[PDB]
Amino acid sequence: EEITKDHKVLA
Amino acid sequence: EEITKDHKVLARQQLQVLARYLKMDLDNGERKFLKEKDTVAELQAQLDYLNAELGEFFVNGVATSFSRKKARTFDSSWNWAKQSLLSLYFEIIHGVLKNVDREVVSEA
Amino acid sequence: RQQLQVLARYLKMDLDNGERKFLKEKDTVAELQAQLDYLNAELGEFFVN
Amino acid sequence: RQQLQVLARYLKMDLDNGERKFLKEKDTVAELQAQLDYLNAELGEFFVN
Amino acid sequence: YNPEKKEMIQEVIVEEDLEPFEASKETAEQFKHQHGDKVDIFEIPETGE
Repeated sequence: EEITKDHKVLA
Repeated sequence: EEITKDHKVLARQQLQVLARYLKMDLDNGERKFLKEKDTVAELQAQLDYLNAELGEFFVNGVATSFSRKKARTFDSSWNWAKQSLLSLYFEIIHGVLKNVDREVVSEA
Repeated sequence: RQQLQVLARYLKMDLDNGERKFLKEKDTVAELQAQLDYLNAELGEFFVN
Repeated sequence: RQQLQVLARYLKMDLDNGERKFLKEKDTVAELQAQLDYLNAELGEFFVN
Repeated sequence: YNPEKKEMIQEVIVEEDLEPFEASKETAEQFKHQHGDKVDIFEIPETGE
Protein backbone atom coordinates (compact mmCIF):
# COMPACT_ATOMS: atom_id res chain seq x y z
CA GLU A 1 0.00 0.00 0.00
CA GLU A 2 2.91 2.34 -0.72
CA ILE A 3 0.96 4.35 -3.30
CA THR A 4 -2.02 4.89 -0.99
CA LYS A 5 0.37 5.74 1.84
CA ASP A 6 1.94 8.39 -0.40
CA HIS A 7 -1.55 9.65 -1.27
CA LYS A 8 -2.42 10.01 2.42
CA VAL A 9 0.93 11.61 3.26
CA LEU A 10 0.54 14.24 0.53
CA ALA A 11 -3.03 14.94 1.64
CA GLU B 1 -10.06 0.13 -7.61
CA GLU B 2 -10.87 1.49 -4.15
CA ILE B 3 -7.75 3.68 -3.92
CA THR B 4 -8.26 5.20 -7.37
CA LYS B 5 -11.95 5.75 -6.60
CA ASP B 6 -11.07 7.52 -3.34
CA HIS B 7 -8.53 9.71 -5.13
CA LYS B 8 -11.08 10.52 -7.85
CA VAL B 9 -13.59 11.47 -5.14
CA LEU B 10 -11.02 13.74 -3.49
CA ALA B 11 -10.24 15.43 -6.80
CA ARG B 12 -13.97 15.82 -7.45
CA GLN B 13 -14.49 17.47 -4.06
CA GLN B 14 -11.55 19.81 -4.63
CA LEU B 15 -12.99 20.74 -8.03
CA GLN B 16 -16.41 21.46 -6.51
CA VAL B 17 -14.78 23.61 -3.82
CA LEU B 18 -12.88 25.60 -6.44
CA ALA B 19 -15.99 26.00 -8.59
CA ARG B 20 -17.94 27.22 -5.56
CA TYR B 21 -15.22 29.75 -4.76
CA LEU B 22 -15.09 30.91 -8.39
CA LYS B 23 -18.90 31.18 -8.47
CA MET B 24 -18.84 28.85 -11.47
CA ASP B 25 -22.00 26.89 -12.25
CA LEU B 26 -20.75 23.58 -13.64
CA ASP B 27 -24.33 22.48 -14.37
CA ASN B 28 -25.33 25.66 -16.24
CA GLY B 29 -24.55 24.31 -19.70
CA GLU B 30 -26.45 21.13 -18.91
CA ARG B 31 -29.50 23.05 -17.65
CA LYS B 32 -29.54 25.18 -20.78
CA PHE B 33 -29.16 22.02 -22.87
CA LEU B 34 -32.17 20.32 -21.27
CA LYS B 35 -34.26 23.48 -21.68
CA GLU B 36 -33.28 23.65 -25.35
CA LYS B 37 -34.01 19.93 -25.74
CA ASP B 38 -37.51 20.51 -24.41
CA THR B 39 -37.86 23.38 -26.90
CA VAL B 40 -36.71 21.04 -29.68
CA ALA B 41 -39.28 18.48 -28.56
CA GLU B 42 -42.11 21.01 -28.59
CA LEU B 43 -41.15 22.45 -31.99
CA GLN B 44 -40.85 18.92 -33.35
CA ALA B 45 -44.29 18.13 -31.94
CA GLN B 46 -45.64 21.15 -33.81
CA LEU B 47 -43.92 20.07 -37.03
CA ASP B 48 -45.15 16.50 -36.61
CA TYR B 49 -48.69 17.77 -36.13
CA LEU B 50 -48.45 19.94 -39.24
CA ASN B 51 -47.08 16.95 -41.15
CA ALA B 52 -49.87 14.71 -39.88
CA GLU B 53 -52.29 17.44 -40.96
CA LEU B 54 -51.04 18.52 -44.39
CA GLY B 55 -49.12 15.33 -45.20
CA GLU B 56 -45.57 14.71 -46.32
CA PHE B 57 -46.38 15.45 -49.96
CA PHE B 58 -48.06 18.80 -49.26
CA VAL B 59 -45.42 19.98 -46.78
CA ASN B 60 -42.55 18.98 -49.06
CA GLY B 61 -44.21 20.41 -52.16
CA VAL B 62 -44.90 23.83 -50.68
CA ALA B 63 -41.10 24.24 -50.56
CA THR B 64 -40.10 27.53 -52.15
CA SER B 65 -38.47 27.35 -55.57
CA PHE B 66 -38.59 30.90 -56.98
CA SER B 67 -35.70 33.34 -56.71
CA ARG B 68 -35.04 36.49 -58.72
CA LYS B 69 -31.34 35.71 -59.20
CA LYS B 70 -32.31 32.42 -60.89
CA ALA B 71 -34.37 33.98 -63.71
CA ARG B 72 -32.94 33.55 -67.21
CA THR B 73 -33.59 36.09 -69.96
CA PHE B 74 -33.49 35.15 -73.64
CA ASP B 75 -33.68 38.15 -75.98
CA SER B 76 -30.91 37.70 -78.61
CA SER B 77 -33.32 36.90 -81.43
CA TRP B 78 -31.10 38.82 -83.89
CA ASN B 79 -28.28 36.33 -83.32
CA TRP B 80 -30.66 33.37 -83.25
CA ALA B 81 -32.14 34.49 -86.58
CA LYS B 82 -28.72 34.47 -88.20
CA GLN B 83 -27.97 31.07 -86.65
CA SER B 84 -31.27 29.59 -87.83
CA LEU B 85 -30.64 30.92 -91.32
CA LEU B 86 -27.23 29.26 -91.45
CA SER B 87 -28.66 26.01 -90.09
CA LEU B 88 -31.43 25.91 -92.70
CA TYR B 89 -29.02 26.90 -95.47
CA PHE B 90 -26.57 24.13 -94.63
CA GLU B 91 -29.34 21.56 -94.16
CA ILE B 92 -30.66 22.35 -97.64
CA ILE B 93 -27.24 22.13 -99.30
CA HIS B 94 -26.32 18.96 -97.39
CA GLY B 95 -29.66 17.47 -98.36
CA VAL B 96 -31.15 17.04 -94.90
CA LEU B 97 -34.03 18.93 -96.57
CA LYS B 98 -34.30 17.79 -100.20
CA ASN B 99 -37.72 19.42 -100.70
CA VAL B 100 -39.66 22.33 -99.26
CA ASP B 101 -41.33 20.55 -96.36
CA ARG B 102 -43.30 22.20 -93.58
CA GLU B 103 -40.24 22.20 -91.32
CA VAL B 104 -38.41 24.30 -93.91
CA VAL B 105 -41.44 26.57 -94.22
CA SER B 106 -41.66 26.96 -90.44
CA GLU B 107 -37.96 27.74 -90.13
CA ALA B 108 -38.37 30.32 -92.89
CA ARG C 1 -9.23 28.73 -12.38
CA GLN C 2 -5.96 26.98 -13.26
CA GLN C 3 -6.33 24.61 -10.30
CA LEU C 4 -9.89 23.80 -11.36
CA GLN C 5 -8.79 23.17 -14.94
CA VAL C 6 -6.00 20.88 -13.72
CA LEU C 7 -8.45 18.91 -11.59
CA ALA C 8 -11.00 18.69 -14.42
CA ARG C 9 -8.32 17.47 -16.82
CA TYR C 10 -7.22 14.85 -14.30
CA LEU C 11 -10.83 13.77 -13.72
CA LYS C 12 -11.43 13.59 -17.49
CA MET C 13 -14.30 16.03 -16.98
CA ASP C 14 -15.37 18.09 -19.99
CA LEU C 15 -16.51 21.42 -18.57
CA ASP C 16 -17.55 22.63 -22.03
CA ASN C 17 -19.64 19.54 -22.85
CA GLY C 18 -22.93 20.94 -21.61
CA GLU C 19 -22.36 24.21 -23.44
CA ARG C 20 -21.46 22.37 -26.65
CA LYS C 21 -24.64 20.31 -26.45
CA PHE C 22 -26.59 23.49 -25.73
CA LEU C 23 -25.28 25.25 -28.84
CA LYS C 24 -26.01 22.18 -30.96
CA GLU C 25 -29.55 22.08 -29.58
CA LYS C 26 -29.94 25.83 -30.12
CA ASP C 27 -29.00 25.34 -33.76
CA THR C 28 -31.60 22.57 -33.94
CA VAL C 29 -34.16 24.93 -32.39
CA ALA C 30 -33.30 27.55 -35.00
CA GLU C 31 -33.72 25.07 -37.84
CA LEU C 32 -37.05 23.71 -36.57
CA GLN C 33 -38.25 27.27 -36.00
CA ALA C 34 -37.22 28.08 -39.57
CA GLN C 35 -39.36 25.20 -40.83
CA LEU C 36 -42.29 26.32 -38.67
CA ASP C 37 -41.87 29.93 -39.81
CA TYR C 38 -41.90 28.77 -43.42
CA LEU C 39 -45.03 26.68 -42.90
CA ASN C 40 -46.67 29.64 -41.15
CA ALA C 41 -45.70 32.04 -43.93
CA GLU C 42 -47.11 29.47 -46.35
CA LEU C 43 -50.39 28.28 -44.82
CA GLY C 44 -50.87 31.41 -42.71
CA GLU C 45 -51.50 31.96 -39.03
CA PHE C 46 -55.24 31.38 -39.43
CA PHE C 47 -54.86 28.07 -41.28
CA VAL C 48 -52.18 26.72 -38.92
CA ASN C 49 -54.13 27.69 -35.81
CA ARG D 1 -11.35 26.24 5.04
CA GLN D 2 -13.32 24.28 2.43
CA GLN D 3 -10.13 22.74 1.03
CA LEU D 4 -9.06 21.76 4.55
CA GLN D 5 -12.45 20.13 5.21
CA VAL D 6 -12.20 18.23 1.91
CA LEU D 7 -8.74 16.95 2.82
CA ALA D 8 -9.86 16.00 6.34
CA ARG D 9 -12.84 14.12 4.90
CA TYR D 10 -10.57 12.26 2.49
CA LEU D 11 -8.07 11.46 5.25
CA LYS D 12 -10.93 10.28 7.51
CA MET D 13 -9.70 12.78 10.10
CA ASP D 14 -12.20 13.99 12.69
CA LEU D 15 -11.23 17.61 13.37
CA ASP D 16 -13.87 17.86 16.11
CA ASN D 17 -12.81 14.69 17.95
CA GLY D 18 -10.53 16.45 20.42
CA GLU D 19 -13.23 19.02 21.12
CA ARG D 20 -15.88 16.33 21.70
CA LYS D 21 -13.60 14.50 24.11
CA PHE D 22 -12.85 17.81 25.84
CA LEU D 23 -16.53 18.62 26.40
CA LYS D 24 -17.18 15.09 27.69
CA GLU D 25 -14.26 15.43 30.10
CA LYS D 26 -15.48 18.89 31.12
CA ASP D 27 -18.86 17.40 32.03
CA THR D 28 -17.01 14.74 34.02
CA VAL D 29 -15.06 17.49 35.80
CA ALA D 30 -18.32 19.27 36.57
CA GLU D 31 -19.93 16.15 38.03
CA LEU D 32 -16.89 15.23 40.14
CA GLN D 33 -16.70 18.83 41.34
CA ALA D 34 -20.38 18.68 42.24
CA GLN D 35 -19.63 15.56 44.28
CA LEU D 36 -16.71 17.26 46.02
CA ASP D 37 -18.76 20.41 46.65
CA TYR D 38 -21.49 18.29 48.20
CA LEU D 39 -19.00 16.49 50.43
CA ASN D 40 -17.54 19.87 51.43
CA ALA D 41 -20.99 21.28 52.17
CA GLU D 42 -21.59 18.14 54.24
CA LEU D 43 -18.38 17.63 56.22
CA GLY D 44 -17.19 21.24 56.03
CA GLU D 45 -13.92 22.78 54.94
CA PHE D 46 -12.28 22.15 58.31
CA PHE D 47 -13.20 18.45 58.45
CA VAL D 48 -12.28 17.75 54.82
CA ASN D 49 -8.96 19.58 55.09
CA TYR E 1 -52.86 25.03 -0.43
CA ASN E 2 -52.26 24.38 -4.13
CA PRO E 3 -53.39 20.86 -5.13
CA GLU E 4 -51.09 21.18 -8.17
CA LYS E 5 -48.11 21.65 -5.79
CA LYS E 6 -48.77 19.56 -2.68
CA GLU E 7 -45.96 19.75 -0.14
CA MET E 8 -44.45 16.52 1.17
CA ILE E 9 -41.14 15.72 2.86
CA GLN E 10 -38.84 12.84 1.90
CA GLU E 11 -36.66 11.18 4.52
CA VAL E 12 -33.08 10.75 3.31
CA ILE E 13 -29.85 9.66 4.95
CA VAL E 14 -27.19 12.36 4.90
CA GLU E 15 -24.38 11.07 2.69
CA GLU E 16 -21.91 13.85 3.57
CA ASP E 17 -21.51 16.15 6.55
CA LEU E 18 -23.41 19.37 5.89
CA GLU E 19 -21.87 22.77 6.38
CA PRO E 20 -22.41 23.93 9.99
CA PHE E 21 -25.26 26.37 10.52
CA GLU E 22 -25.85 28.66 13.48
CA ALA E 23 -28.60 27.87 15.97
CA SER E 24 -29.65 28.78 19.48
CA LYS E 25 -28.46 26.87 22.53
CA GLU E 26 -31.89 25.29 22.99
CA THR E 27 -32.33 24.52 19.29
CA ALA E 28 -28.86 22.98 19.02
CA GLU E 29 -29.52 20.91 22.14
CA GLN E 30 -32.76 19.64 20.59
CA PHE E 31 -30.84 18.73 17.43
CA LYS E 32 -28.28 16.85 19.52
CA HIS E 33 -31.05 15.11 21.46
CA GLN E 34 -32.54 13.94 18.16
CA HIS E 35 -29.48 12.95 16.14
CA GLY E 36 -27.27 11.62 18.94
CA ASP E 37 -23.78 11.09 17.53
CA LYS E 38 -24.93 12.03 14.00
CA VAL E 39 -24.66 15.75 14.81
CA ASP E 40 -22.05 17.99 16.42
CA ILE E 41 -23.02 21.10 18.38
CA PHE E 42 -20.38 23.65 19.40
CA GLU E 43 -20.75 26.92 21.27
CA ILE E 44 -19.49 30.08 19.58
CA PRO E 45 -17.69 32.11 22.29
CA GLU E 46 -17.91 35.27 20.17
CA THR E 47 -21.71 35.52 20.51
CA GLY E 48 -22.79 32.59 22.70
CA GLU E 49 -24.81 30.95 19.91
